[PDB]
Order: sequence, then C-alpha cells, then structure tokens
Amino acid sequence: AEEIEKTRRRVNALEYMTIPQLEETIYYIKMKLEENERAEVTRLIKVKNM
Amino acid sequence: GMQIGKIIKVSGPLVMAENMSEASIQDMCLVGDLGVIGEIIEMRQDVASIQVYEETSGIGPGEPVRSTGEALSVELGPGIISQMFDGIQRPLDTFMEVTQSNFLGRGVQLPALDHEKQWWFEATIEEGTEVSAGDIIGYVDETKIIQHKIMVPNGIKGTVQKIESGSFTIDDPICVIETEQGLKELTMMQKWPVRRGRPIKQKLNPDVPMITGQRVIDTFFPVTKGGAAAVPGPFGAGKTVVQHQIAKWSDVDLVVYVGCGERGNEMTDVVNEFPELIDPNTGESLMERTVLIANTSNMPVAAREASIYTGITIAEYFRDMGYDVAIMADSTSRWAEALREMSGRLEEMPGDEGYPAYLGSRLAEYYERSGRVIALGSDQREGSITAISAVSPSGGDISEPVTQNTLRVVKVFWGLDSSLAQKRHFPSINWIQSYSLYSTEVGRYMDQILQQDWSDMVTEGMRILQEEEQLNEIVRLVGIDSLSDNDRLTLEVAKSIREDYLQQNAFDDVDTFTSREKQFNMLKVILTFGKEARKALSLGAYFNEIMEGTVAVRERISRSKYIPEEELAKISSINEEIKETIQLIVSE
Amino acid sequence: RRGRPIKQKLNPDVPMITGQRVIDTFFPVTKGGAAAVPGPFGAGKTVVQHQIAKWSDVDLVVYVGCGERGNEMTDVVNEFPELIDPNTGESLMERTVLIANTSNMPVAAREASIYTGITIAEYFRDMGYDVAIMADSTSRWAEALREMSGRLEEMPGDEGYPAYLGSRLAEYYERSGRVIALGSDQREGSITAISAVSPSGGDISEPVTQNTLRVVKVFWGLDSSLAQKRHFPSINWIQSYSLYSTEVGRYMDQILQQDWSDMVTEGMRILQEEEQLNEIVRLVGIDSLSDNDRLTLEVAKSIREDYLQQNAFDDVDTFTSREKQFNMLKVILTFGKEARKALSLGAYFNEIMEGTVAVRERISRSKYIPEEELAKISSINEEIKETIQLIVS
Amino acid sequence: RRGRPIKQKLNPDVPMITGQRVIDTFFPVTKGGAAAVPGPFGAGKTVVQHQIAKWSDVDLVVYVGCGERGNEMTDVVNEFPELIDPNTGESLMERTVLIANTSNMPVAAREASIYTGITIAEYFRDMGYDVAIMADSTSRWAEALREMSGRLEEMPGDEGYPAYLGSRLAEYYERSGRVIALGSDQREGSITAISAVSPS
Amino acid sequence: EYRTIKEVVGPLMAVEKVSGVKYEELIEVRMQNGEIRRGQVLEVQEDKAMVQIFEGTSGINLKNSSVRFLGHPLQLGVSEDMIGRVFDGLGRPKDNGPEILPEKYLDINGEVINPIARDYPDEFIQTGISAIDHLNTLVRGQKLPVFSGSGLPHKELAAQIARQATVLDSSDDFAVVFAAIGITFEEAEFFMEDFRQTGAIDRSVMFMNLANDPAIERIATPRMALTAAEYLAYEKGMHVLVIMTDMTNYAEALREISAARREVPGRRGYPGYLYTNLATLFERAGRIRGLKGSVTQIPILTMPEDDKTHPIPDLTGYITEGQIILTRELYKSGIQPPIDVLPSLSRLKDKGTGAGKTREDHAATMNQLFAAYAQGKQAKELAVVLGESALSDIDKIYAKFAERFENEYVNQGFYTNRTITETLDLGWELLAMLPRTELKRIKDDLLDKYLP
Amino acid sequence: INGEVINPIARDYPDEFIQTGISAIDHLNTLVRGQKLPVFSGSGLPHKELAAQIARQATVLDSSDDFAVVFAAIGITFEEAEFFMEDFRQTGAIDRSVMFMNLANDPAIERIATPRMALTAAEYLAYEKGMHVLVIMTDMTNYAEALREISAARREVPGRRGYPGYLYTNLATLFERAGRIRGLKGSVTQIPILTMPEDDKTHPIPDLTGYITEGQIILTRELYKSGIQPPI
Amino acid sequence: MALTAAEYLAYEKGMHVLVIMTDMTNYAEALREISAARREVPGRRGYPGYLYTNLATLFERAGRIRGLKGSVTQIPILTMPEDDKTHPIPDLTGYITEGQIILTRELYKSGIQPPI
Ligand SMILES: [Cl-]
Repeated sequence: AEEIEKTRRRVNALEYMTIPQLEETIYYIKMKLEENERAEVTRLIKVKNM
Repeated sequence: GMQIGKIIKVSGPLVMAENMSEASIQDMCLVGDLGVIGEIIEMRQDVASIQVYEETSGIGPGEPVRSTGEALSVELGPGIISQMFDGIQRPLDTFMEVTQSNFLGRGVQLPALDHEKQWWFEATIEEGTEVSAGDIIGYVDETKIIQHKIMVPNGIKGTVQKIESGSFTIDDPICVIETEQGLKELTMMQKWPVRRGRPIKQKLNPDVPMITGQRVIDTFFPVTKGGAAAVPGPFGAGKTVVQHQIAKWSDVDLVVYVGCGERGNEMTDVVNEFPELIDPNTGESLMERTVLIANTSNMPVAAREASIYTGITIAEYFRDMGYDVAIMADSTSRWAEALREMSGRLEEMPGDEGYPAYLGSRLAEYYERSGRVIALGSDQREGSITAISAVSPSGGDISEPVTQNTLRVVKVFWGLDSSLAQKRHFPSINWIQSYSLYSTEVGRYMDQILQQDWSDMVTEGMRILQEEEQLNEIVRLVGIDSLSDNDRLTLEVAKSIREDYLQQNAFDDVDTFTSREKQFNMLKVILTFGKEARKALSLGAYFNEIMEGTVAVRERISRSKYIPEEELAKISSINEEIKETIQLIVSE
Repeated sequence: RRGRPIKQKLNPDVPMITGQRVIDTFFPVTKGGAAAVPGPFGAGKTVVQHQIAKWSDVDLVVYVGCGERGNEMTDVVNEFPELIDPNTGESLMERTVLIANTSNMPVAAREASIYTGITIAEYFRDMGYDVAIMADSTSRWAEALREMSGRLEEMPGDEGYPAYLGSRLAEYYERSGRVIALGSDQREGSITAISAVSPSGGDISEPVTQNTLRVVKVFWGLDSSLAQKRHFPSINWIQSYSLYSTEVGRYMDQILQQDWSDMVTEGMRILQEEEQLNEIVRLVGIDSLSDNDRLTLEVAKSIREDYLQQNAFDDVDTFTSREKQFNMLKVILTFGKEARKALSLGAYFNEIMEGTVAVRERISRSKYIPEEELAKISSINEEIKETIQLIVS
Repeated sequence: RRGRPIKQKLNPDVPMITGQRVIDTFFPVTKGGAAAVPGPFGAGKTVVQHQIAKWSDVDLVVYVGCGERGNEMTDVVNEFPELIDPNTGESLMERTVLIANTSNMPVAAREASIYTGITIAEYFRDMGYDVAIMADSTSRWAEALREMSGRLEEMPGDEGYPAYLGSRLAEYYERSGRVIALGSDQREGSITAISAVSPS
Repeated sequence: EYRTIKEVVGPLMAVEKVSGVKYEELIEVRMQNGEIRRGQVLEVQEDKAMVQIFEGTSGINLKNSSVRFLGHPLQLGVSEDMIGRVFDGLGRPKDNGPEILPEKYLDINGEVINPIARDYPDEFIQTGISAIDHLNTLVRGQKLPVFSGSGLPHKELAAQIARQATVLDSSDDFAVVFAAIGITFEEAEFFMEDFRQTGAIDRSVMFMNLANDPAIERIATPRMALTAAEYLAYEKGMHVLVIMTDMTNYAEALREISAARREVPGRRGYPGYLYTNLATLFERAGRIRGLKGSVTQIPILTMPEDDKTHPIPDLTGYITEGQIILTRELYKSGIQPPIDVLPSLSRLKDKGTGAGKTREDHAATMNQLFAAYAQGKQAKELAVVLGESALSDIDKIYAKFAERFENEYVNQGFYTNRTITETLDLGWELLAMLPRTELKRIKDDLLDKYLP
Repeated sequence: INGEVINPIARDYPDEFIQTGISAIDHLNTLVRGQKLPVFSGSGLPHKELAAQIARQATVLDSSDDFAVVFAAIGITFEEAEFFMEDFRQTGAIDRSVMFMNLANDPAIERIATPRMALTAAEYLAYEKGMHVLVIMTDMTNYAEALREISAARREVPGRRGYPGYLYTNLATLFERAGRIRGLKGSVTQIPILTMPEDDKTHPIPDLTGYITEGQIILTRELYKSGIQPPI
Repeated sequence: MALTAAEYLAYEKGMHVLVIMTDMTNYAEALREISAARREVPGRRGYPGYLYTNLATLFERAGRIRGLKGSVTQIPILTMPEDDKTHPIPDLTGYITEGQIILTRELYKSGIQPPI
C-alpha cells in the first residue's frame, strides 16, 4: 500500500505540476521567439529606408 | 507591340527598367539580351521594378526588357493532354526535341502547345446559331480516350456565320462569328490568366460521392465530386501508391497532376511511374487523359508558386466542357515554400513562420476554385473539380500554418501513418485521426442509391473501431484473458474490420478495386458475424465456443476481398452460413 | 591589420600544459591552437585566463585587456612580477606584454588593442618562440564594430552587428597557429589564441560566439549553474569540446605509456551517462535506481568533485602535472571498476559505499598531494582493490 | 499636462476606509497612495472600483472611463445619484466628476481624459480636500500612445509602445499624493490614485 | 477624374495632382480595359493621395487608367425592403432579387452613441436555449459572444438561435441581421438553406462574405451588417439581433491588411489597434434613451488552439458583456449545444429576468443550479482521481445531478426550442434530486411554491 | 560557373549502390549513385573525419572504372584544409580527386564562387567526359553566411532568421546540379555537409536543405560524447 | 554629476566616499528615449548598441589611486525588469561591476531580511 502511494505521488507530481509547467513554458518561449523575429524584421525595414 | 524597356539597375534578383510606362503590374517579362523570366512588381512613372526568377549574372544597364503584354497565362487547346509542363507551362518534351539538350536554357522561349500539328476539327453547330461563352461549336478527338470540345471563348458573343469540318492547326480560323464589334474569327486555342478563375454559371454543392474503389476512403472517409482532401505525406507511408490508385480508379474523366517544387530524384520517379499507370477501362496509358506539371526545386520560384494555379486553370478548362476532373497536387508544402521565398524577396511584413500574411487567402482562393458547377453555355452542363492535395510539414506536425489553413477550407483529411505502414497495414490511413465532413451527406446518398441502411452500418463500423482503441489499453494493462466475452468479441469484429476490410492490396488484381456493391456486401457480413455472435452470447454461448466453431466461415469473410465482381453472391451467401453455423453452436 | 608573413603554416600537435585538469584532460589545446571561453557574467572567466597565462609552458604571453575592467589590468601588473618560476628565477612579468583598453576608454581603440596584440605575438613568433595571446574580451571588440556600423547606418546583421563580423573574427584567428618563420634558419614558432567571449544571458547562439565557434577549434563553455554552486572552473563538460582531443590523446598515450585515450573516453562517457540519468531523476526521483546506476552517479560525482573542481587559490591545487593528473584519474576509474565487479559478485551498493569511506576520502584529497609525493596517489589503487574484496567476503 | 504646484508632498500614512475587507485588512491603500488593479477580462474590475468610489472616505471622486465600455459609464450615471448618504442626505453623484471616453470614441482623447481628470483632482486637492481618482483603464491610454507613436513613425520600445511610456506613467502617478497646498493657510490635501490595468 | 496615377507598389497606389481629397474617401479606378475597381484613401498629403484597391492592382496600366474620387466614404443604401434579402460583404444583392431602392445612404462606420444618451441594456430575449436563457441570459442591447473552436458546432448553434430568437408579448418588431465573414461557399450554403427552409429568412437580412473574397470586403462586412441593424432598430423601432461569424476570420483579414501596409505588428502579429477595431464594432450594440428599438450582438469566434488568452478571444472578452463557451469535452459527450456553463457568463442577465420578464423564480434557481453543478463536477473529478469510495453519500448525489444536468438540461438538440417556462420547470425537476436542506441559495417562499 | 538547369524529364533515376564502407550509411541509409545525401553536423562534431573517410572509401561494386571525387572546402580554417589535403595525399586519394579549397579568411565572394567552381568541374567530368563523380562539400553553413554578407552590402532586407529570401533558390540551384541524365554514361552524386547552428534542425540552412536533398545523415553530440565514431 | 562630486571628494579632498545610485534602470530607460528619438539603429529590446559602454563610463569611476588617501566605493541599485537577470540592464551591468547582490521575491515572501 505504501509503494502504491509513493508511486501515486510521483504520478501526480508529473501530471499536475511538471508536465503543465513544461507545456506552458514551451508555449510561452515559442510565442516570445516569434515576437522577437517580427520586431527584428520591423527594425530592418526601418533601417532599410534610412 | 508595346514599348521595350531599358535596364537602369541590376541588383541581385532585382532589376529596374525605364521606358516601361506601357506595361502593366504583374506582367511577365523577358529581361536582358538573354531574355530571362521576370515579372513587373512595381511601377513608378515609367520605371518598373522587376523580380527576376533566373540568374541575373551577366546582365547590366542598357539591355532591353520586353513585356509579354499579359500576366502569367496558359494556352488552352488541342495538344495539351498527355503533355508534361512546368509551373509556367513550358513544354518539357518539346524543349528536349527542339533545343536538342537535357537542359532548360536561359532565354529559350517555346510555345506551350504545338501550333503546327494538324487536327481534324468536327463541326457540330449550324450556321446562324446564336452563341456565347461556353457554347460548343465542335470537337477534336485529341487522344484515344478524351474528346476535346471546342468552346466559344469568354468575351465572345454573337451569331455563327461560317463553320465547317476539316483539318486545321490551333492557329487556323475555324469559325466566323458576327459579334457587335463585327465579324471575328475563332481558333481552337484560347488563353487564360492562371490567377483568375474561369467564370461559371453557378457553383453547386458537391454531394455525389466519388468512387475511388478504395474501401477505407469510400466507406469511412468519402470525398465528393467537387470536394477537397488533404493528405500528409511522411516517408514510407505508401503515399504514392494511394495517389496512383486514386488517379486511375476514380470515376473522373481527366486527371491533372501537379508537382509543385520537388526533390529532383523524387520528381523523376513521378515522371517515370505515371505514364506506366494503365487506364483500367481502355488499357491505354493514364497519360491519355492526364496533364502533368513537373517542377524540381531548382525551377524558377515563379513556376513553383504558379504550379497549382496553372494546374487548376487547366482543370477549370476541362471542367467547363462538362467533364469531371481530379487535380492532384504534391506537395502544397513546397508550393507554400515558394510563397515564403517570395514574401522575403518582396520585403513584406511576414505572417506566421515567415509565410506571407496572405497565405490563408491564397489557399482559400485555390480550394474555392475547385468544386461542382454549372458551366457557362446554353446547355447548362455540369462539371466538377475534385482536389487531392499532399502536405508535407518538416516534422509531420499538423498545427503548422500550411496544413492548418488548408483544413479550414477543405472537408476531408486522410491521415497517412508511418507506424501503420510498419505494421504492414495498407493503405496506411489512420481511421482514428482521419475524417470526412461529407460523411453525413454521402450517407444519405448511399442509403437512397442502395436502398439499404448503409449509414447505420458505417457509423456502427466506426464505433467498433473506436471502442477497440479503448479495449486495447485494457489488454495491454490487465491482459487479454481478463476481458469479458462481449469485449473479446468486439476486439474480433474490430480485427476483422481492420484486416478483412480496411487493409487492401493495390497490387492484387481483384483487391485493387472494390465496387460500391461489393463494399456493402463485405461490410454486411463482417457486422452480421458480430451481430449473430453477440446474440449467441446472450443466449448462453461462450466466446471460445463461437470462435472455435466458426473457423471456416470467418476465413470466407477474410477472403471476401478477393471475390470477383461477377460472383458477389459468394460474399452475400456468407450471411446464411454465419446464422446457420452459430445456430448449431448455440445448440451444441 | 596585416599578418606578418611566414614560410609555412603547420599542424599544431603538441598539447599545451595549462595544469588545469578539466582542460588538459578533457578539452586540451595545442601550441598553435585556438580556443574560446564563452560564458555568462560572473562565471569566473578571468581566473581561468589568468591560470593559463601563469602556468602554460610558452615562452611569452601577450595579454590583451579588451574593453574590460581596469582593476584586472592593475591586478596583473601587481601579481605577475611576484610569480617566480623556480627553474628560472624570473617572474612571469619578464615574459609578458600587456595591452590595455578598458571598458570606459575610447571604444574604437578596442579593435586596435586586438590587432596591436596579435602583431606583437607574430613578431616574437618569428623569432622562434611559442607565444600565447589572451584576448579578454572579444565581445567588446565586436560591440565596437557594431556601434560604428550603426553610426555609418549600414544594414546590420543579427543583433545589430555588421554582416562582415564573421569575416573579421576569421582574419584574427587565422593569424594564430604553428608556423615555420621566414629566414634561412626556418625557425619554428607558434601563436596560441585564448579568447573570452561574453554572450548576453549566456546564450551562445548570439553572433559573436557562433561566428567564433566556426573558426576556433576548442570550446570551453562556462556555465552559470556550476558557478553558483561554486564548481570551478565552471566549464560545462557536456557542452564543451576540443577538436584536438584525439591527437592529444595519441601524444599522451606515447608520453605516459598508458591507455590515457581510453581513460578520458571512459571518463567522459560516465559523465554523459550521469547526464542522461539526471534527466530521469529530476522528473521521477532516485527511488527506482538500480545499484549499477547508483554506482555510476557516485563515480561521476567523484569525477566532478575530486577531479574537475580545482581551486586556483590553493598552492598545490592551482597546478597539476600530467603525471599527477594520470594518477588521479586512474584512481577514480579504478574505484568504479572494482565496485562494478563487486556488484556482479553479489555485493550491495550500500555495503560497498559504507566500507570504503576511508579510501574515498583519500581520493577526494588526491588533488592536494604534493608533486614530489605522487606515490601517495598511486598506492590508492591497491587500497581500493583490497578493501572492496574484503567487502565481497 | 502640467501638475498643479504645491508647497511639498507628505507621506501618505493614513489608511483609506474602503469598507472592503480584503483591501482594508491585507492590502490597504493610504490617502495619497496609489493602487494598481491589473486583471484579466471578466474578473470584476468594475465592481471593485465602483465599490471604492461609493464607500471610500474621500470628499470627492473623479472617475475616468478611459477607453472602456459605454454601458459602464451609463451604469455610473444611473446608479450614483441613487446612492444616498444616510448622514448628509447627499448622493454619490453630488461629489463625483465623470470623464468618459469610451473604447469607440476618438483614441487620442483617451490620453486627454487621463490628464483632464488628474488636473481636476489636483484642483480640489488644492482646496484642502481628499480626492480619489479612478482611471479605468490605463491600458487603453497606453494603446493611444502606441497608435500615435506609429503615426509619427517613432522607434518602438517594449511591445510597440513608445520609449517614453514608462516616464509618462511615472509622471502621472507622481501627481497623486498627500500634499501641503499653496497658500498662507498651508492646508493639507490628497489625491489617491486607483488605476485598472488590462494586461493581455 | 484624374489620369495622374504616379506609382503602384503592391496593392498600394499613389495618385498625384489632386485637390479636395479627404481621408478615408472612396475612390474608383477605371482601368485601361474598362474594368472598374474601387478603393479607399489611406492617407492624403498635399497633392498626393495614397490609396488601396480592394481587388488589388494586378493588371493595371498606370498611364492609361483613371481615378475618380467619389466624395464620400464607404456607404450602405438602406431600406426596410432589406428584410428577406441576401447581400454580399459590400451590400450588393446576392439572391437575384428585385431592385433595391434606398431611403438613404449611410456611412458604414456609423456614429458613436453619446454615453449620456445611451440606455442600459434591458429586457429578455428568448433564444430557446436553456443554458443561455436561464443561466446566461441574453438581454436587449447586450453584446454576448460565443467562444468556440475548430470542429465544434458553432454554426449549428448560430442557425438555431437565429431562427428561435424572439421577444415575448411583442409582435412584428423583431429582426435578425446575419453576417457571414470569410467563410467557405459550403458553410455559406448551409446557412442559406437553413434560413430558407425554416422561414427564418422572412425576418432576416443576410450579409454573406466568402473566404476567397477580398480581405477589405471581409472587414467591411460586419460594418455593413451593423449599419443595417441600427437603421432597422433606431429608425424603424425594431429589436434587432446581430449574429456574426467567424470573428476569427475577421481578425485574420485585419492582420493581412495591416501587414500589407507594413504597420508595426502587435501581440501575436495582430495589429496594435485590434482592441480598438473590435470595439468600434461591438460598441454599436445597445439601447438609446427615448428611442424605441435596440441592437443586440452575438459575435461568434473560434479560439485558436483553444487558447482563451489568444488576442482574438481575449480582447473580445475585454469588450463584451460575458461569453458563451463551447467545449470539446461536452461535444464528445454528444451534448447539443456543448455549452459549458462553468466558464460561461452573462453580466447583464439581471436586466432580463424575474417577474414580468421571465418568472419570479429565475434568479434563485439559476444561482442554485450553477452552484449544484459546480459541486457535482467537483465530486466527479474526485471520483476520477481517488476512486468512487472517496465520495460521501451527498457527493454521489451531486455527481449524479451533474450528469442529468448535462444530459437532459444543457442537451436539448439543435432543432428543439424551449420556452423560458419549460426551461425553469425543467430546472426544478433537477433540483428536486437534491435534499431540500441543500438548496441553501433559495428562500423558503420559493421552495414551498415551486419545488416538485 | 552557374551551370544550366537540368530538364526534369531528362533526369534518370538513381540505380547503383555506393559502398561508403560505413555500416550506418550503407545498410540503414543507403547512398545511391545520383542522389543528394547530406550530412547534418554541428560545431565540435567530427564531420571533418567523416568527410575524409567517405571520400577515401566510397566505391561502386564491380564497374572497374572508379569514382572521380570533387572536394570543395568552403570557408574552413587552414588547419582543417591541411587535414583534408594531407589525408588525400597520404592515401593516394588525390589521384582520383579535384580539390577546391577556400579558407575562412578568404573573401566572401570567393566563398560564394567555390561551390559553383566545384560543381562546374563535376558536371564537365561527368556529363562531358562520362565519369562517375562524387561531390563532397563542406561547410554549406559557411556558404550561407557569405550570402548574408553580400546581401547586406546591397541593403537587402533578410527573410526568415536573417537569411536572404532567395536562399531556397540559391541552395536548390546548387544541390540540383546532380544525378544521372538519360542517354549519358556519367553522373554526379552529391554529399553536402553543413553544421546546424545551435544543433537546430528547424534552422533555415538544414531545414531548406532537407526539402531539396533526398534525406540526411545526422551526427549527434550524445553519441560523440559516448565515444561513438562515427556518431551517426 | 554624482560621480564627479564623488571623485572630487575622494581624489582632491582625500575622503573615503560611498556612492549610492538608484534606480539605474531609470538611467538606461532615459538613454533609450534619446536613442529612439534620434532613430538610431536599435540593439536588444530597443536599447542602443552603446549601453554597455555607457554604463561602463559610470561604474568604472570607482576604486583607489596609488599615493592618494581617498577612495570611491559604488553601490548602484537597479530593478531587473520582469525580474529577468538576462535583461540587457542587469546583464550588461553584471559584466561591468565587480559582483552583484541579488534580492529575490521568494526569499522576501518567506520573511528573509535581507532577502539576499
Ligand atoms: Cl472586463
């Protein structure tokens, strides 16, 4: 019974903490990377016209 | 006939030319003395900014720029079938013949069709007849299969004054029409800009199922005549075989194949294997009713972008005749790569992942040009274009811009799966991930034309497959011997659907095509076994007794796919054997 | 800005003795080689470079303070004259040339300090000397190019750096190397380039580091996480590499008459295995780890703490000879090998660890054993084998 | 755009009584203090700020509808006159000034509404009153600045906002506070700033 | 008429030597081949006007083309004869119907309602959908959107509300304005066939914009629709319900147009003025003091990646007065419509419920049903993670409640219209499952009178 | 040195097995005569040793006539160029080879010219002299960086991730100068070699290359750190 | 201004000077305002390419001089935007200064004083 509960805690740690934190961070970084790429081309277009 | 421009600047792929004030925006041009392919992107006073789609090395100021006086267009007329073009309709076979080389020389301009070949024109309209766009004035027996119908061009309206049968080239005047602007002459060839959709009378709902003969498709994920389907193409999933099956078995009149911008050695395979495809009805090459567009990755970016447009304009042309056309594009991911390249070359504000912000619109423009229509003309004839498009994202992820925008405007998705191919399950169509939004309407059509509860059978068939997924997780965890008799049965019926129905050998003489009538009979017996065995369980019989008692009849079910079309009773009579065999089992 | 002409460029195949264990063993540089040390701020890049400048077996050191802290130049002029080579009697300053253009000195002079330094190094190279040139930091040179590019309103590359950044860096590093100099004598000389790079946020994907890694052959990636737990030198052993490892391995095998190449490969393999194990442990726990995997973690721990970690401020630990390095690594691997056998003989991980406390303490303090007393390290191998066999029975 | 002159600012050290338990107890604002209320949509930001407007022990409320819903401005004009003080028999509307520039009204006027409001607050502060200024929402003010920055073809800073976003915000809040007002009286007054923010 | 086109760069065109040209003025390009394209002045400077052509600049010869400046912005010719008629995105007839004679022409931007003249949304609109009418009530003058996703049945829900929506005790003054934005031919056909089959067309005005129509036409579409709605509401005295889908296609079109002008992109690539732009649409909803009539809006949108923080649903939620959420979990359970009442909200619902509007037991049962369902779902999730033996006897009752609530109450079918009386009565049936002692949100007077 | 574009219907399909002598390739990712099969590597990975090995060991079974190897070095260090040249001489592979060596401190315009010079030599030996030619080119990433330098000098606005919009056309024009041609005895086989910046396969250089070439051989740090040679 | 006063008091008036400057983030923001107004070619986050150099001209104004009794000790204070140490302001400052003392919200919330 104790081994079942120790396994259960490791399952819940992954399911309710570890995995969601990874999913949300991946989504965030992916978004932030795209934003910076657009800001970069925006600057280049400005510098172009200079 | 318009003013020739003079180059004032060469800067990489960008060329500027003055004296261009008589040209137009989006005109195709020949740049420099060599006369390489280019396009007018901008105009400031008389100064045109030109994107050049071939090497500009060796070009400098002072050299001429000649506009073609038109945007990218296609020649449409006798001599177009069985030919292989690139994205801008360069005749690849003719290039070999004329230039006597294995190369597409820079500056070489050759007409898309043969303007010297004699054709027999057969006149079918009488003099004095009032005509307008779409009206058929005659026909040419172009190939061994296809009759090419000569239609009155868009923009022409009036009274036929002179017409007769005879031998002509596509440049000869075959008809005299008395229009408002006076007497005008028609030839067998008309031009059309690839970016503009050929006009119709009315767009209709595509509600008639295509018969592909491929069971997984016709039954569970059907596409209609005028519908559209997306197909991911991972390596080793048997995509090309599925494509070949659809091209030769589907009940369409003509096929337009488009290679968008493919790896050189992969494009060669298509060039090789497609003419080797045999038309089932006539025994002729499939090329007898096929137009093929072949672009390698080093074709001009303009040809790779125009690939699908050049192809659908041609499809629209044969659609206007009253034909059913399949347009098959592979790969639209490579077409979109050309759009991504162009977006960067035009210094635009990029959309998602570097694709232009108008990616979604361009895809919508293409797919909405396919469909079932009433063509122009007094006949009010119907034609259709059914679009089958391969996508091939880098990682095989669907959520990427190209596949995502495609699935917003198409209603069918055939999810080819490489893991199924590794399990020898062919065709490798994932029955869980795939879908058809035509299923409900096709179901109504099928129930009517069969006078059977076909839609009830299909949904029940999918339900068993869906439940199989759930039951397999339990088998993996608990074990097969721990399931109930009802669950063990469901797994067997699902196994029979997968093996005896879904799995289909394209290279087997009989299994390569399954008629609509045969598909019904096959799904009937598979489900009838499930029904009778389940009725046996609730009457006191045991699962193993049913299995051990029905070895002979289940093998008849497994061989049903190989039963000839003339002997469909040998499938239908399995139903009686199932009920009789299981009856004895319930007894004993 | 003109490279001093030579007769012939040669292959740099003689390993530099820096005396720093992680470098000499896992990521070595040869005389005539080029190495970069990219790291975040506060990762100890300065101590690393000073250690190399003071302990390397070259004839001359050209140290270029490029756009950095003024006190670091003051530290060098005060410390160097006090560092006496006992085999010579001469200080390190009597073999050093210093070029200083601090961060608040004129920006354009950062580029000049770089070229001033390399030309002086080439001059002494031409005499037949082995020279090491330290550039700290090349990022400040790149930022001077970027600021001038922006003032000329040029179309920039990534992060505002001019698009010709990679070409400039290439012209510098291609001036380093082992050569035959001009003259009837055909004297051999060399320049070894050691350059600091300072990527923002520690992100090595920035243009300066990326363009540098395309032309240098050794990468000593400094790590913020190692620095925070005071693991020095904070070289990331998973990220770092040396293109000279195979050749240096051959040289060392011949010098030591030992299978040194295998030992280094085995050491790195254990470190790579620890990394893969840690990927699981972090997202699962050490609960289900077998005795073998637990042994792997202990051996890797010993490699990290007893070998890789090295205190530049300890009189003995500040420098480790090749032979002492060999003996230390031998001992560490030997414990792993003997413990491994004991596990297959039915002994438990917990028992093996509890019975070897005293000998593993000797391993942990091997780094402090005097060079004249290397027999106190080599003898550990016999204590390992005797102790572990006693545990088996 | 110019803060009304004072003698000197003082420490805002007297807690406001909003009567809202979570605020007065755990996260209190003082008279002359400033409070930001950033939240996602549909989190009750308008109910919170209305509660503060009607219950806080200030002499006057200046309520600025900056780039938001028209119905919320309609709710204020309907409800405020109906909220009668039992002691004095006066309504909340009889001590309120309302400034409204809704989301679909001219965008530049969002910035105008912010400064119109704080200046009126300073005016009543100078008389020796305690004033609350509610800005809902300051995010829409920043959007206005971003729109104009684009028209002017300025170099964008963080998220397309102009580089002077931070200093504009800092200058606004530094106009709030407890003060000794000008005059031989040396009278004291305060402005307490309550600002909604609407982070995407 | 000017023959002074100076530059064409992409969809953008510069016209020189002009006078009296205004910002946003509509223009007309007569091509060298007689073809006519319309455009809009984006910017006007001295003697130059920067214009964008709706249909693009492909094929245009500069020297032989001419530009006419029309002297007015984009307009809609309005009439009461619009009811029963189908138009495209620019208000052109799409149904082959008779000639339309406009009473007047109206700037499709409309005017801003004076905040002081605006009347708070009030009174009940019966949609016939229980989850809406009872728990998330739609009020006259409210903006109440539907947040959906790809593959979810928002098009069936849109068509159901469109034909079922009505006002009680008020005959022949209700109309629906239906705007389709950037949708495919086949989904347009779905809507057209459904309206005609049910007879909903007879009380509707339809504006149908397709996926392959010009992006500028796609963004003009909702403004054409709202201009028609305001005319019918404020000038004809009608209660008008405006349903628009898909607002996600609208924002994509806006982003496409924004990128064409090379404007600085905001969050996730969408324009920095996305909020403001959406507001100029959604704030046209409401009522006006002293006027008969009202405009009510139901914007329908698909949340990209089912992400509610995405700029499209996010900025919409900052503008609207609540939201109706469709979920895949409920859709996969066969619930029609798959409305999740837990994240759904109507902020103005109080103004459309109670005695004289619906019935006196409206608010109490709503509070109780919502509370019981949330507790029921909570108990269900507890049974999932810890097992059925982790629930108390009461928790089991609430779990069973949440099942019937989803299966019988929320689930009604896409062609079933429930009166508010039927919805309220059905709510009492579900509440009767629970012990009377557990109905703590309802006073004893209501319990004694209604509880079955 | 620009060459001419091969008519897509003039190309013949790759038929003959090429034995590289490397198990992980010959067996699991077979190289066929006329294919373009690139190596995707990274900084500090041993694509140098693999390139030398393949050029050294590559052969077709039977045939008698052997491989002429065109080796192009683009923007590499002298130390690496000397390794290649000395390996070719010490094994006699130089007698089969034509080498075009471009260094990191050579002009950007020379780096751009190098692949075109090498491929022009290959097509001449193959399509005019009837030889079977194996073309090995490293490092293609150095080629791409040279393009950015010229592009910036013309003040061109970059496309995705800082590279020219026409990068695809550019790479495609180089990599498609390969394969068998109908009616011709000789052929060109290509093995482009590139380092993936930050080991990122979504980077424009390896991403676009994979769209053009018929597969890729991938080297990894995990295998190399474990002492696997070659770390495929 | 402050550093000129400091170096004066230290090196011309023989004092030991402690310099405290807050908030350095507000200094960098002002630099960016001017850089943006001049339409200069932006670096990271819109900050000018010369941010490191500019900050160095301030922080390097500290230390001691041989033969002089005085000294300048600097304690600059900056708030890290979004608590992000990799932001240009704390990142570049860290490459210049002789260490840094970092306060965290985690330690602060746990009642640690100072939350270093
Ligand atoms: Cl809100």
